[PDB]
Amino acid sequence: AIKRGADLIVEALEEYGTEQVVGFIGHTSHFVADAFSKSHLGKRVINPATELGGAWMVNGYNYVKDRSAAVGAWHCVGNLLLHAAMQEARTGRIPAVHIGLNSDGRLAGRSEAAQQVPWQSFTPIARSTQRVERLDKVGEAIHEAFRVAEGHPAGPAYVDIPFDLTADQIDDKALVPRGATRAKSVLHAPNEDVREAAAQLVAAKNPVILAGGGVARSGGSEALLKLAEMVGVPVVTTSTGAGVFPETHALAMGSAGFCGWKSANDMMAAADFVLVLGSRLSDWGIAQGYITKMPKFVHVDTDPAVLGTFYFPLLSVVADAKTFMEQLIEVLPGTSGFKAVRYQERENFRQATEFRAAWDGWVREQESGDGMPASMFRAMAEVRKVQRPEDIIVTDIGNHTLPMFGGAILQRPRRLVTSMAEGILGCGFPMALGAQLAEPNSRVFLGTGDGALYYHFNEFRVAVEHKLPVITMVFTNESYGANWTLMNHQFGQNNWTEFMNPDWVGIAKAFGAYGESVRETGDIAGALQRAIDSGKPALIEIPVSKTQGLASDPVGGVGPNLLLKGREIPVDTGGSMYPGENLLHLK
Amino acid sequence: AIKRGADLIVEALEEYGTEQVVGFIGHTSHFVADAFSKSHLGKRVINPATELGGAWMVNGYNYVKDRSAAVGAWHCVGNLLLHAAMQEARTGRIPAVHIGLNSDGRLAGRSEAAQQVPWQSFTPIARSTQRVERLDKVGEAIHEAFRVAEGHPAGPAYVDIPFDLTADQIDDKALVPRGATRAKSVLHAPNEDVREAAAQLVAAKNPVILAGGGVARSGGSEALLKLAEMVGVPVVTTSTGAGVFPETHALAMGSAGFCGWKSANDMMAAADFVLVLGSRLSDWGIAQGYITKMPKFVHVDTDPAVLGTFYFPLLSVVADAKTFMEQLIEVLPGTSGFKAVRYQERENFRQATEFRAAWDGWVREQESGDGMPASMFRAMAEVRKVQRPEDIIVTDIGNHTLPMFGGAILQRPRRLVTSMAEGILGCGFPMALGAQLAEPNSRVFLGTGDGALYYHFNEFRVAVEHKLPVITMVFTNESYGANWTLMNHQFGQNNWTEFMNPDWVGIAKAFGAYGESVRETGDIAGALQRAIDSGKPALIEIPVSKTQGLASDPVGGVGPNLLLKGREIPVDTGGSMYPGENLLHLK
Amino acid sequence: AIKRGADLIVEALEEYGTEQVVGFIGHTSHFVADAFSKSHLGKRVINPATELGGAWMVNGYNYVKDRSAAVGAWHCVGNLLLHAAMQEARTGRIPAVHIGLNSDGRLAGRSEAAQQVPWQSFTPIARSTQRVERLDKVGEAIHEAFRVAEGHPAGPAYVDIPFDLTADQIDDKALVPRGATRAKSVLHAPNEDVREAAAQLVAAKNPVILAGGGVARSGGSEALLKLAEMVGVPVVTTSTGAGVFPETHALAMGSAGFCGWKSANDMMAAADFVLVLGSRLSDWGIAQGYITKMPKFVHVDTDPAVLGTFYFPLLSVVADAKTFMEQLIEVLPGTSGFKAVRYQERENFRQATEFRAAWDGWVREQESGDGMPASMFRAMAEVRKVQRPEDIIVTDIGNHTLPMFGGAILQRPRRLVTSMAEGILGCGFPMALGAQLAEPNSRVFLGTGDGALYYHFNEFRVAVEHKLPVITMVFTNESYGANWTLMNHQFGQNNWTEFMNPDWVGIAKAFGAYGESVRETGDIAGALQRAIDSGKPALIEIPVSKTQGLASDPVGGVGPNLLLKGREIPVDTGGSMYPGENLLHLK
Ligand SMILES: Cc1cc2nc3c(=O)[nH]c(=O)nc-3n(C[C@H](O)[C@H](O)[C@H](O)COP(=O)(O)OP(=O)(O)OC[C@H]3O[C@@H](n4cnc5c(N)ncnc54)[C@H](O)[C@@H]3O)c2cc1C
Ligand SMILES: Cc1cc2nc3c(=O)[nH]c(=O)nc-3n(C[C@H](O)[C@H](O)[C@H](O)COP(=O)(O)OP(=O)(O)OC[C@H]3O[C@@H](n4cnc5c(N)ncnc54)[C@H](O)[C@@H]3O)c2cc1C
Ligand SMILES: Cc1cc2nc3c(=O)[nH]c(=O)nc-3n(C[C@H](O)[C@H](O)[C@H](O)COP(=O)(O)OP(=O)(O)OC[C@H]3O[C@@H](n4cnc5c(N)ncnc54)[C@H](O)[C@@H]3O)c2cc1C
Ligand SMILES: Cc1ncc(C[n+]2csc(CCOP(=O)(O)OP(=O)(O)O)c2C)c(N)n1
Ligand SMILES: Cc1ncc(C[n+]2csc(CCOP(=O)(O)OP(=O)(O)O)c2C)c(N)n1
Ligand SMILES: Cc1ncc(C[n+]2csc(CCOP(=O)(O)OP(=O)(O)O)c2C)c(N)n1
Ligand SMILES: O=C1CCCCC1=O
Ligand SMILES: O=C1CCCCC1=O
Ligand SMILES: O=C1CCCCC1=O
Ligand SMILES: [Mg+2]
Ligand SMILES: [Mg+2]
Ligand SMILES: [Mg+2]
Repeated sequence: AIKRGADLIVEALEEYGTEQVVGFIGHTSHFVADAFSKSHLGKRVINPATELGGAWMVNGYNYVKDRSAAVGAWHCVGNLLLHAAMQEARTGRIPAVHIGLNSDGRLAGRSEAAQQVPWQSFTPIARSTQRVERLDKVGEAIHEAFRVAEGHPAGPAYVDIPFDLTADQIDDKALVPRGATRAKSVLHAPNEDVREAAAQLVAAKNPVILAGGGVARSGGSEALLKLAEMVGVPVVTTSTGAGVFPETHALAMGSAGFCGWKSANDMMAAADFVLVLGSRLSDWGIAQGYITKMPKFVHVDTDPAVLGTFYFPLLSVVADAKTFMEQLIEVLPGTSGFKAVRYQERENFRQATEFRAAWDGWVREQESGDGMPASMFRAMAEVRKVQRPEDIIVTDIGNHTLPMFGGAILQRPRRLVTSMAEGILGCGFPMALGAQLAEPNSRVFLGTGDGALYYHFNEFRVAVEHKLPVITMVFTNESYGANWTLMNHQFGQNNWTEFMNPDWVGIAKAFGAYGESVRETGDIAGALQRAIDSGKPALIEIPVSKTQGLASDPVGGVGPNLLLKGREIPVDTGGSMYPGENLLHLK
Repeated sequence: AIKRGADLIVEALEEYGTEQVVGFIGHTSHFVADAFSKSHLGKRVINPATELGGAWMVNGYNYVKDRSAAVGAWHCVGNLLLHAAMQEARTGRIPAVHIGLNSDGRLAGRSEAAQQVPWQSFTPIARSTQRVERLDKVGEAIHEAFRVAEGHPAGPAYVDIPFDLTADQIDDKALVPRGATRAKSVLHAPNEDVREAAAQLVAAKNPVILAGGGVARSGGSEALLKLAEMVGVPVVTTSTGAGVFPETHALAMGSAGFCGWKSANDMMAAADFVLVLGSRLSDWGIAQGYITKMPKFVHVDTDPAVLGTFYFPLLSVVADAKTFMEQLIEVLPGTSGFKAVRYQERENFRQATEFRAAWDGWVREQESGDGMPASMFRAMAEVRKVQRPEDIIVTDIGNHTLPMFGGAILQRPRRLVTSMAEGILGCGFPMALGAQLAEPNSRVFLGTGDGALYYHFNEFRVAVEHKLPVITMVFTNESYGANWTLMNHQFGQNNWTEFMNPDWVGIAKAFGAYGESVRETGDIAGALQRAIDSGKPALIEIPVSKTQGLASDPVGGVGPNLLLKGREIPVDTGGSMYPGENLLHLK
Repeated sequence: AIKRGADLIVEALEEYGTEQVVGFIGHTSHFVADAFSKSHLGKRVINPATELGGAWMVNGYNYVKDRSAAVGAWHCVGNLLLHAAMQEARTGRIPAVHIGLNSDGRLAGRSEAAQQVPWQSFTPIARSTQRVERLDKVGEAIHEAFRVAEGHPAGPAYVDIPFDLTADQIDDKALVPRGATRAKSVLHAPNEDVREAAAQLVAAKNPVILAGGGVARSGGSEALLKLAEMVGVPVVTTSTGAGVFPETHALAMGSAGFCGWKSANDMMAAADFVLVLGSRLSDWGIAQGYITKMPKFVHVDTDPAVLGTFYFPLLSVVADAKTFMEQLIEVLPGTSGFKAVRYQERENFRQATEFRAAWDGWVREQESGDGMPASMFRAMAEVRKVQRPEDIIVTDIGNHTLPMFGGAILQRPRRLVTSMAEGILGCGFPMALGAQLAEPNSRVFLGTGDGALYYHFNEFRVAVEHKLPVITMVFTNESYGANWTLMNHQFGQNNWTEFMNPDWVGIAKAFGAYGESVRETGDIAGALQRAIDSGKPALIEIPVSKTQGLASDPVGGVGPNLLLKGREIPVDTGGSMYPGENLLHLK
């Protein structure tokens, strides 16, 4: 049957499981928009204020879904705004398919052409970059994009299609690949490796299980709870893993790292052995700038590239995290040295509970006071009083990241959202809107700095039109507070850190969102109640200090090395000159 | 003297004539910001709301200056936002040096590293992309960047410097190249070429001189006025050339092209010969999607790559525009057939004045009218009543582009600003702020769509803090009106075009800008005067139609081919299968 | 008319002035080879032993022609051999169009595909890299390739065409661009610049004119002779400029640089002013590893990118070399201080003739001597006894390069050929075959090392079949003699330098070439005469020392810095670890 390339694009997207389209209009996307209007995808298309805001929504949506359920579809030069969000998806393991409609292929390669997008700029970023030359390759290329995006490692795939192909027509027989079943990802470990890991766990004086975001992707929460209680071993997470183990449990230390919980950092410093499940041991994660000293450890991942790249394990194992834990549960009764007793009765339990109690005491101290400015730990204590197990916490990047991570106490996977891998400022608001689109009946709370909110608050258009009831706290300090604080330490003076805020309540009201400031009241509790009652996107202005959080608060970190010390470098005396030095030799 | 890398960067920027920095803080830019605070250039730093907004400011500043007088300096991941603005600077011939401070060079190449920016993503976009490996190359790299950016063709240069080199120190002897060197750009043509062009001009029955942006870069206004009057020849411009010839002159036909003046398109259709000076005959300029039929023509440019790429001239000449005109003026008295006659008495004068009169009458009709929705030609007529010769007109991309081009009547060069080469939505507001920074004796009037203003209105923080009294007219239609209109022509139905606006007056007020709506009053003249009187950046909300301008108004255009018709494409019958087709051959 | 893509390719190559094809068969080049067999150009096809050998032939042919008169046409995977020759054409300013026929476009992008050539591997090398997507772009792409290749700077252009488009057919109306267009390259300087250069030249006590390869491209020999005699100024060349000034003239100092004439290096050290015409002042040319100290200088080039990149001139001028000289000759009589005097009576004449005499005496000593091992200066003295003014001297890269440059005494341009820009071993033999194809009225003498001849002596198949009577002297030392010598200077010990030779006379005989060894006879003069008399390609085996030439002979050089001295580098003490260091902190 004769079909337009635009219709075939829509058909392929539907075949591979697309639920949500984020699209931007222009003459190159006209046929695609027309085709979507005839599909069940048409109704709920999001047309964002900008393409980078929309690309952040795709990342929030897909981070919580663990598949490319949201897709981008972009008119030519709007694809030039994608790179920042695309880079986060790469290193942050977010599946995400982007379809770029380029200008007419007849005009490609002409030196004075307009809007001929340099798709080769994505080659260093996307996990897959494809330029489609021929109409009969459109289905094929979209099939490949999903294959790469939803693999191990997950990441972004970009497909560039000159838009004349979207207008052209062809017979459709077999053109969209249909009917594939993917390989299972329940990879089992060798029995000997399971037994060696069991033997280490039972021999250790102060063991730890370290669960990263792979445990969430694997669906391993039930197995982790059973394992940790059976061996009686404290659980530490990464920031992407937080919530895979209930953080109200006596064994829960929280997340290790420089914006994490001191209980977790104390536990990692005390440990003699670690079982690492589904973590890449990253720079701004466990490695803390490659300064952290790992105890002896077993490392279990589905991606061999992460195993042994920097930290050399005692044993590296290619396996699924859930599956590995189930294998371990089966072998432990027959492991020499294993004793089946309640976790509360183990010798290692007191030290772990002490670390947690000391952390919890510090956090309670940070929640105290009723000043202006307010404490961001106090703001999070108020969120917790109105927070359900399914609800999602979002943050942006800055001093505020630390109190958001420290005040988040989670019970389910994928409830903590940000630009985890890259720390790209401005992510938080649009990622929160994407997460809300993915889970319409979950409540989404965002804690954002003022410098951060400046980026994409234009997306209040989408929030108000689509009635996305995200509750946003904007922490105001008239500064890039992390940099204010760090530069004062480093040089004795800050520069480039200060700015004027708008009347944020006035901004919210100008869009038709709920707005309220607690500057004169301190009534964070009441503001959250009123925001929730509104049924609208909401903005609550909360004044904070320039110093609280990332750049100041003692959580047991060792890195990263942000305030590096320069070295004196020798000149080159081999005889070659600098450019222009010729003039200095003239007599 | 022992100096930090950061200090050497600042010294190099000052040496090569930097006047204005647009810079964004983060730990990788800390040493550079500290260095700037100790220097003359430190007094002129804009900290923008976002890096893309700031990169658009660099483009507006440098478009009007024709050199890289503004420079960008960005913390690592913020560089990921630059690509859209950088692509405009490339094809639009805007000099622009961007300094990206990457993360620690020690951490480069590690797969789980944070904030290691893929500088190779700029290779297909910048005219020069350099990754600096060594401290003793920092001055050399910056020198090279300016040389490439300020060449023929002009464009963007990106320099990636790992930030450890900014903290490191070295003896500075000869390290920053001083005393640089620059050839004149007054390239002279051979006498043969001059004589042939003069003979063609004199022999023509209906000649035209076509003046592009190269006449502006050349400084050729005085020579062009003398040559046009001496031979008695109508003048047509490109959109970047508008204003090099006084647009109130009897011989001024205005700009050719699809958003241009119908007098210019009429004259181009009537002409038997064209002398083209400083134009690249581009897709969305004179070529109109490569549909325009050029008369026999002589083509004169400083860049040989533009000569003969698509339109084959009678004669191609490598020469400076001002210089070539001066050579022609000297040769005309001894050219066969030449006689000195007043231009008003030449046989071709009446035809040209008739074309201009017809256009002027149509413009008067488009201004004719009071009430709401307002005509954008009426808005421009009101601007002209309060416009000085050095004032600058800025537009964004959309239906509104055509009335902004058509209602701009200019008397000096470089007074008309937009994303001319690439048509990138949202350029207008930040390019206007950049232009105002560069040209503090110019009043800057921006006519922007609502869909466009949505992108970078966050930059009202810069406009208010730096007291930049740009007068912005936001034309409201609650639509991407160009696409509503094109899609209605193409399909009889629009999709992805409609959206809500905030209360734009409320937005302005929340930033401390002047705000006023004429929705109820129709009082455009009063709103302009009150906006001028305030001394502040101003936002005037003006309701308009969905359809007026680019996608509807007949100005004599022939292209581009935005609404292309699909072709039926044969399948491949070679024998090879589609992916997944194997399952269809099982029985 | 309906035409195959293959036919349209041939038509385009003929239109843009192709004279010679170097082509390699495979199924992807079948249609193109069939098309060539039906065309005028089909009569001039070389099928080389390998694609790299053939690409070197294209370089030799086009170096001497200064246009892309030879073109490559290659079956898919054979394109993978081009990169070395392509890189020489880029930095050495050799025009060269290469047409790669890729595998079926239907199969592109499949991960398990065969012979899908990564054309993106050429992007960092060619001046233009184009992948053609559509049959109706084949003529356009070829047109663009010639425009880039034959520009300023000249260089290589690569066009990748999937071979299905060569079999496909289309109506040909307007598809191959005809009537192309080309601006003159006689760029004139402004009068100010001409007058200043003349005043500097006249005021100097010890001037020099430095003439590079741009004087050859310009055709400026006649003007240079007149200018040098009129002002009475010694002439120095680059290695690509040698022969633009008659090297038997009293004012001829020869070529400066590390493999040049000591008379030229002496004169450059004595000079108070230099006028540089058509030179890029390159690393292994005049810069000598960026160590050379230039006197105050005026720098004149057609390519602004060479002016002021490293050596900062007193004055930079964009102009054609021949033209600028002609302008100078016209201005000199009215320049203050100028007087017409015979050059032999100027006060600077004696110094220059003394330099040349000292060099000539040293060369005579180096020729002094009979017996074995032979002096390579003696071999060149024997060539000169049988050398015509249009004959061509070719060399490879090694110790032997210096005596080939030093014993070549030339009277016309473009008579000295090698991999000048990149020093790529094995260039000599195939570049000599290319040069012979281009210049059938030239006798071509190649002086090659043994290590070099090893690369492409397989091309004796081409030399014999096409009756190309190149006279090759193979200098035998059973070593990479430059590296034996440099390593002995550097370490007191060589490594990886020594090897066996075949019986080279036997090799020649096995191909049907003339072969003779002088190992027993010393009879170089007789061997040259017998080789000429045969009418065949010839190989003369001449034993030589391991050490004579580049790495040993004192010619007044100061660089480059090939034998650099290491520096002690501080470690990083920031706190971060090496990969695997974790295991060292466990106790
Ligand atoms: C300002 C700032 C502060 C931060 N502070 C911290 C902090 O204090 N602590 C912290 O942890 N992070 C912090 N981060 C986040 C950090 O940068 C990383 O994003 C994070 O630590 C990576 O988590 P992960 O190692 O679990 O790997 P992820 O990035 O979540 O990747 C998942 C891993 O699991 C594997 N995997 C996937 N599926 C499976 C499966 N089925 N079975 C087995 N393996 C699987 C993958 O191959 C990969 O190795 C911070 C970031 C910012 C911007
Ligand atoms: C929505 C939209 C609508 C548009 N409508 C129109 C329209 O109607 N008409 C129109 O013209 N454009 C229009 N444009 C702009 C268009 O896309 C191009 O940006 C513009 O036409 C290019 O102008 P130009 O040819 O003068 O070259 P520029 O881009 O200005 O480049 C300068 C040229 O002059 C040469 N040059 C520089 N210095 C010298 C010198 N000293 N001497 C000689 N030569 C020199 C350069 O090498 C180059 O060729 C539109 C753009 C958009 C986005
Ligand atoms: C082992 C080895 C040893 C070598 N030894 C030496 C040595 O001793 N001395 C030496 O000189 N080189 C030597 N070379 C060669 C050297 O590396 C360079 O290839 C050479 O010096 C470059 O010559 P050039 O500066 O004349 O520029 P070219 O590479 O010849 O480039 C031509 C220049 O002229 C300009 N030009 C072109 N047309 C015109 C025109 N119409 N008008 C004006 N300008 C024009 C171009 O833009 C360019 O700047 C050696 C190479 C090797 C491999
Ligand atoms: C795109 C981008 N620009 C800049 C930065 C550097 N950066 C990281 S956190 C931060 C401060 C953010 O300020 P704000 O949102 O107000 O939070 P606070 O530090 O005040 O809590 C900055 C400037 C970045 N990571 N990404
Ligand atoms: C980044 C980007 N996204 C999208 C577009 C496509 N586009 C061009 S003009 C236009 C309409 C803009 O709407 P508005 O600013 O309201 O102007 P109007 O057409 O209503 O005058 C759009 C969507 C583009 N060129 N660049
Ligand atoms: C492809 C390549 N490989 C290696 C070299 C390094 N190289 C340059 S000169 C030289 C010696 C060549 O030996 P030969 O041809 O025998 O000349 P000789 O030095 O003995 O005169 C070598 C190995 C190079 N420049 N290019
Ligand atoms: O989508 C469009 C419509 C025409 C002008 C520009 C553009 O991007
Ligand atoms: O980009 C960042 C992130 C957190 C530390 C400070 C900074 O500038
Ligand atoms: O040219 C060919 C023919 C088929 C085998 C391989 C190849 O390259
Ligand atoms: Mg803040
Ligand atoms: Mg609009
Ligand atoms: Mg040898």
